[PDB]
Amino acid sequence: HVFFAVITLFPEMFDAITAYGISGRAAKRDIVQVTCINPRDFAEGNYRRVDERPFGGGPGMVMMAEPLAKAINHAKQLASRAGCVHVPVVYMSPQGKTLNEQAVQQFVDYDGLIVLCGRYEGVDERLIQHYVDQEWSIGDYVLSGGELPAMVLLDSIIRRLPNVAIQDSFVDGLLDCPQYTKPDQFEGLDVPEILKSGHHANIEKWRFLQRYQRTLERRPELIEQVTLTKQQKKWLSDE
Amino acid sequence: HVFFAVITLFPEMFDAITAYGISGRAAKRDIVQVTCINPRDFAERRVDERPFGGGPGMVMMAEPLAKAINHAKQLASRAGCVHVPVVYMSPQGKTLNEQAVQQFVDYDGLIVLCGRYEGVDERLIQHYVDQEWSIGDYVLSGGELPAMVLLDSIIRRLPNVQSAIQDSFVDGLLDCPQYTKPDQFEGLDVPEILKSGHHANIEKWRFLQRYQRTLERRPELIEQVTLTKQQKKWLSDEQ
Ligand SMILES: Nc1ncnc2c1ncn2[C@@H]1O[C@H](CSCC[C@H](N)C(=O)O)[C@@H](O)[C@H]1O
Ligand SMILES: Nc1ncnc2c1ncn2[C@@H]1O[C@H](CSCC[C@H](N)C(=O)O)[C@@H](O)[C@H]1O
Repeated sequence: HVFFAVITLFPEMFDAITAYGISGRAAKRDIVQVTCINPRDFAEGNYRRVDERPFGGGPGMVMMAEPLAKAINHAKQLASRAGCVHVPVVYMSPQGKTLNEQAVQQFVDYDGLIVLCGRYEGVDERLIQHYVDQEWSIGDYVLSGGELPAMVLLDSIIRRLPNVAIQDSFVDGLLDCPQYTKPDQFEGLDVPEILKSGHHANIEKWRFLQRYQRTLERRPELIEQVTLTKQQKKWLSDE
Repeated sequence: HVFFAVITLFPEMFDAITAYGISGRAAKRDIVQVTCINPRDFAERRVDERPFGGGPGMVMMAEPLAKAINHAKQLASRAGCVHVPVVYMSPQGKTLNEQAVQQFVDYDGLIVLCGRYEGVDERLIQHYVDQEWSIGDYVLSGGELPAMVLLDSIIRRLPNVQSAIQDSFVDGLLDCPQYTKPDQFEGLDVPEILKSGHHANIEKWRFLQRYQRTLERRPELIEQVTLTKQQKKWLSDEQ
């Protein structure tokens, strides 16, 4: 029962992944658990402020360390009571390591994650220094909040958990091949005949050549780092 | 009034960005409009089918998406949009980044196609899709989260949505650490430059932090940065 806790000002945003699709069916079947913790539930004052003006001047607001520390402690206690051995705290940040398939595969082995979602101009650095084990970025772009990155990370993990993908792009270092389904003819374009109903073996051959050629056309640096089985090497030299 | 149309089996997911945060305030203020089109409203009610050649999973059918995309196109024309590309979210697309995001701001609006399951029929892409974009080298269970990532990244750079000049990747460097109250957190002080500094030495410190952080974490990005003479002077004043 993989345990996910997200520290977020907008818990309702996570309904996008707990209430729909394959990730929703996983939450509803209790294969995973998603608990949302709002730092405003650990803030002081009638307004429950979690943000304040940055030292050194500058626009915007910075999330205060003290409510987030309390929210992370609560999340740590929730995970311990859930039977988890250890759950690392991940901060979503453009300054973290870049999520890719290799990272996803490692995350699948974890008992669970606590994911910290920032807002405003970001989170006080001392909070990161003391409470965060890992920083991950979903890409070289800036979003208005860490909730969507958290959801991207969570979704990428949930779909590889047992009882929730062998042909995934990047799983073998190559891109997936073009897919075709009914109708037989679409706006003058037909399915390649090899795929239509030939035997099991020759369809598999075509799929590899398509993965390699597509990977070659779009992402040639991945061809540099790919390792081929002997059956695949045979197919290439034939062309 | 930028126009967004998303083709998605799960329109409710997009509440995550239209109802919360800065992107939500933009939708409520009518600075942007997001319209969801469900391919199930255009089927004869199946929208996915088994792939030719066998293989696991389902492939989204071209004909409902063609009808949905055309409806999206007429929706966009009736909104007055001149230039609206059809974008398909796919890990086989070009990788989104901040430079790409800036280019999207130039469009009158977007039609974004969200695939599910094993993906979208290849021929539908060939005939109806102008651009393919990936948010990263990992596989998600659907294109809705990537669509939202793209939309959020665009929305936060639109006029009337101050504090975006200091973003990561804006100048090719990562952002510097942020601090706010209290003066001391669990033994850690705010750097004194930020506490009691002034315009020149704070600006110097922030730049040296951006540079050093980029060098430690993303050393390839230093290759692609061009420095003002004042920044070049600041660096040499250290080394
Ligand atoms: N590409 C991305 N990957 C992961 N988290 C991201 C992200 N873009 C924004 N976020 C998170 O969204 C929140 C608000 S944006 C703050 C951005 C920060 N000044 C910077 O450029 O480093 C932060 O917690 C930030 O880490
Ligand atoms: N990194 C990413 N960027 C953009 N769209 C993505 C994505 N990961 C998944 N999607 C979209 O999510 C949907 C279901 S995932 C299908 C993935 C496909 N087998 C492949 O390996 O290429 C598809 O429409 C896909 O384009």
